Amino acid sequence: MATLLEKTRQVNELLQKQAELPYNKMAMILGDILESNAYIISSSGDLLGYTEKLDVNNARIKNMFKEKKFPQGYTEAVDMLKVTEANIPIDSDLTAFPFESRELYPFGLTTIVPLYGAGKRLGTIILARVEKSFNEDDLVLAEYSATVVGMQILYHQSRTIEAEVRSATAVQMAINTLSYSELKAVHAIFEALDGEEGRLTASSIADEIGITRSVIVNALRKLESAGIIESRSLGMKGTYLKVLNQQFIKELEK
Amino acid sequence: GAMATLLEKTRQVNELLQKNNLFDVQAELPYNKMAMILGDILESNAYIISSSGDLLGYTEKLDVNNARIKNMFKEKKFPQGYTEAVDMLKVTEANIPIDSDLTAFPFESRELYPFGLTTIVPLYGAGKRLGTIILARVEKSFNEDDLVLAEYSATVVGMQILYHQSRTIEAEVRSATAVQMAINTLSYSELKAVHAIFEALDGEEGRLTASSIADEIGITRSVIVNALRKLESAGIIESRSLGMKGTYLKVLNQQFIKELEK
Amino acid sequence: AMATLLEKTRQVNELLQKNNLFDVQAELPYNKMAMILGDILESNAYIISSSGDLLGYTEKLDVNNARIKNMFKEKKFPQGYTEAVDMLKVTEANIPIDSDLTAFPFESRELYPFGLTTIVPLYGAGKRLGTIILARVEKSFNEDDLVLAEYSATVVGMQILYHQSRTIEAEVRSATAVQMAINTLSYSELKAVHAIFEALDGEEGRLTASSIADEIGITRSVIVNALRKLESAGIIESRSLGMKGTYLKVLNQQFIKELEK
Amino acid sequence: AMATLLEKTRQVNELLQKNNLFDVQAELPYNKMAMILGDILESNAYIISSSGDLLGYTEKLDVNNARIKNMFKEKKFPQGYTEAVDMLKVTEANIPIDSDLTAFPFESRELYPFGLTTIVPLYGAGKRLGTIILARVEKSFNEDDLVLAEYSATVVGMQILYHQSRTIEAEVRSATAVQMAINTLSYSELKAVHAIFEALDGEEGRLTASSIADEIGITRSVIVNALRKLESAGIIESRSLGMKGTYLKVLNQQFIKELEK
DNA sequence: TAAATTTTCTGAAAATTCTGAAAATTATC
DNA sequence: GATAATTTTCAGAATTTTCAGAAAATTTAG
Ligand SMILES: CC(C)C[C@H](N)C(=O)O
Ligand SMILES: CC(C)C[C@H](N)C(=O)O
Ligand SMILES: [Mn+2]
Repeated sequence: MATLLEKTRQVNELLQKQAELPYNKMAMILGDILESNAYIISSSGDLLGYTEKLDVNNARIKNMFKEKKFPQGYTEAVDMLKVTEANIPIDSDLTAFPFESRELYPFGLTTIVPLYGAGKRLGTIILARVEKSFNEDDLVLAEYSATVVGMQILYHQSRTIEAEVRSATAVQMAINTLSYSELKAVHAIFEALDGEEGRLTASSIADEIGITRSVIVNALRKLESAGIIESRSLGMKGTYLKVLNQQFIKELEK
Repeated sequence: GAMATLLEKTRQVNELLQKNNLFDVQAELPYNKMAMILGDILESNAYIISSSGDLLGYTEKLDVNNARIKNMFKEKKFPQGYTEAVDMLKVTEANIPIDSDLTAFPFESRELYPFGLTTIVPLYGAGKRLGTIILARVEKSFNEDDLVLAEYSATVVGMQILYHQSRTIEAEVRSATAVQMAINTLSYSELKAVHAIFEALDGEEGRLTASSIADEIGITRSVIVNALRKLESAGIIESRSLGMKGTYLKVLNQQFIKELEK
Repeated sequence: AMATLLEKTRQVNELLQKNNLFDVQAELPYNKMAMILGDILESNAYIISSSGDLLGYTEKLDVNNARIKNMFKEKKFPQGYTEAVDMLKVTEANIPIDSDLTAFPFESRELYPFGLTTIVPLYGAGKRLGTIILARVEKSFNEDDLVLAEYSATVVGMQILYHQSRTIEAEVRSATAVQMAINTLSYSELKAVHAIFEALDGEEGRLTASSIADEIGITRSVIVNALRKLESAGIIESRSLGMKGTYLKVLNQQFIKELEK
Repeated sequence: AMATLLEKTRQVNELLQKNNLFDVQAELPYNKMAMILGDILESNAYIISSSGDLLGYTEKLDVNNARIKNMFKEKKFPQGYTEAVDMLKVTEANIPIDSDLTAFPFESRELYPFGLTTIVPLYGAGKRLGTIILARVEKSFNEDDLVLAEYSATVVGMQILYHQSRTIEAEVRSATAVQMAINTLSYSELKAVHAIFEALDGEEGRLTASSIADEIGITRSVIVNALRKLESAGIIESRSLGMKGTYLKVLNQQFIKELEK
């Protein structure tokens, strides 16, 4: 019982202290207290984290790990489990152990634990071990981590959607204020500007498309105001441009 | 089994976390909803306070003093002494007796609950002390598994507090940054024109004649239009042309008039 | 047994010609198709949505529960039974009477002990559009009956998908039209439309435009120009009654929405 | 043989989901539907319209190379064969080589003496929408094969009917818009519209509206208001270029037609 | 026919988008 | 610093735009 409390404290410090799929590292944390390999999948099937703590046989695993994508079939199979399942044998297709070697670990047992945020399935955790099976304390720890990770996923996803919605509203609000010639100039300049940042000469392109140089300057200022870009004058070397809002080039090409 | 009951209790709290997040609600005692569940699952009285003492949730399921204690619940503020006493403990301290000053039971009525037991758990949402949970029970003691469950509840509540504060901080800072970024793109004459225009408007919205102000401050009429357009781009204002009646303006960003006068 | 199957599939194909011509005021569109399917299968047939809203039915056999007749009248199946059948991914046939997915009343479970039931789900794109329920006294469903059942299931599924896609696209096009209209009104014109249709307080009627214009401090001609810009986009239908005022009729239903927004 | 038939019908039902869209700007949209049908029946399959336009095909087996390839490339079957199959009215199967309705080339008839072919007509709302043609060497079509063939036939028939209904409805909406808009312009506004779009001499461009207004003795406000009435109905897209005039773009293609009328 | 409205057409003050010269800016040598 | 090549600020005008305002034109009841 004391060790259980210690493990819960270990995980509390660990997890609490764009992350580029952090959960992989987080999986290691979950493994340590349970001394087992861990896998984490989303509701769509996209792999979001894994840790091969024990002596695995690489192969498709090495790749599914490298490619950051689990086999579509197994991931779409676990999504319907609804509630927790424990001590699943090796002969079952729901096993975490690679089937390439089922004779190597017949004693292995595996577990599936679903993740739920605000009442919707956010993902699933998978654990696997040998010799002794998962008892209740291990399930307590598993669901502890499940709920914590559920809330972290919900937080990151809500923040990301809010960010993209604000950025898209900004882009639309800005483009709806540009004039005809200003919009043509924006198209021309950002078509010449290969990439999100660089340097170019605005007056030359302005002469190439038949628009007065001041109109282009004013357009770039209307964009700077709404934070879509950040312009800086290089004098005789031209103007330097950097795109801050990422939803801009898409709505422009559209 | 002790472990079986523990697992069942953790599941009972998980199911409420799923549907009762109530993330839209930011009303007085947001977590009190969270407090009720914890009081029931432990079959004990529960209180939730901030590091300063502001009450955020409570449940007097069992027999309480009420006469002198109800004043704290109604005013939603615990006594400064007890809160500053719980602030001294770094880590969890459980099965505290009544003779200790850390007791959750009333000092008015101490002989009514001679065997009463109480537990105190500090809260650290972001590795920083945000508050503390207080539990109180009669005779039945706290074993190890219940401590696991208590710290479970502490950790869950931490992130809800973290979000409640983070959203507003980011929102207000975003509002101020928008105005700063917009004003930093106007030229000297354009900025002077904005100052003149919004001092002449004297309101959150209204109507005026831009050409008149332009002639009054010695700036070309087109510069005012262009400046208001630079503001429209950033969603700071909403301008509408009324032709012979002038221009209509509406201030969307509330941090704008403030950043101008300063 | 196979020739009769082909004949029945052809008999269902033949009726699609006349059934495609539909009237929304019938309140029971697929009912015709339900009768057809009941007839070739000599069985009770029901068609429900994913939520339980009834879309078609036929009482070949006796239900002996005035409680079920009401279900037909109210055009709503019990939410519990619908939520039980909604979980079925694929077709299930020859369902006994003891099962809760049975179409028979719980009053009469021993009254029709041999009764069998079949459930066929309807799908389109990646979502469930509804469900078909078949029920029989003693006689069982064989494989050929299931072939015919799924034939009808697919036909009705795609007809439902088309009707709903048509409705959705129509209303979204109408809403884009309204937005395009308000984006051309001026400040005073937009305020004027608000005033007039708030004073109209209905879907159609008659009023005096000059009075309202004077009441809100706007020139009378501005009202005319705004309402004409609305008529141009087919959003309304205005006609001048001279000294009796103007008559207005709202054609586009998505208009009041863009105003209230 | 009934279970096997049910299995085949279930796999094709599973395939109906995949399409999951209706823009379908493809050269031979039903070609996908043809491929599936070709595989399950292990026979060559062709899908043509009532006029002969090819809509989908799969040449699994040997067919003439030179002249028959032009039918696939040009996407048009010979007028004689199409008008011969349009007369069939009902399904006919196991058609020998001596019949003119044969799917095999008449150049190479001595290569495939036993080849058989089947024709299935497509019907929407009592109208022939097209025809499916199937061809096998030696092996014949049984009753279950016809059940499956007509199963696919009805699906493709309703898909054709839906796409065609959408095309007609779109053009009718476009035609109604121009008349509904022009019926709201006044005399002077109509004169201005005529003058401006005769001056534009094209589908899009730039001009000076005030100049034209003075040139025909009409107030500039009339032109602005008329172009606003047109913008409201999405007939055009105007944008102000200030000192450079007004920019115009014609969205509705039936507009210039109704003006020249 | 006459009141009682609704449309049409004219006028004018203002707003707006664009050209183009004078002034500030950065950079190279 | 000196000079070239840009960027930016600033003044201006042709045009567009919106609204106000009096005829005309239009129904309805008479
Ligand atoms: C279709 C339903 C009315 C049947 C169900 N067994 C009931 O009696 O409620
Ligand atoms: C092309 C075939 C489908 C028709 C006909 N048998 C011919 O050879 O032209
Ligand atoms: Mn006049």
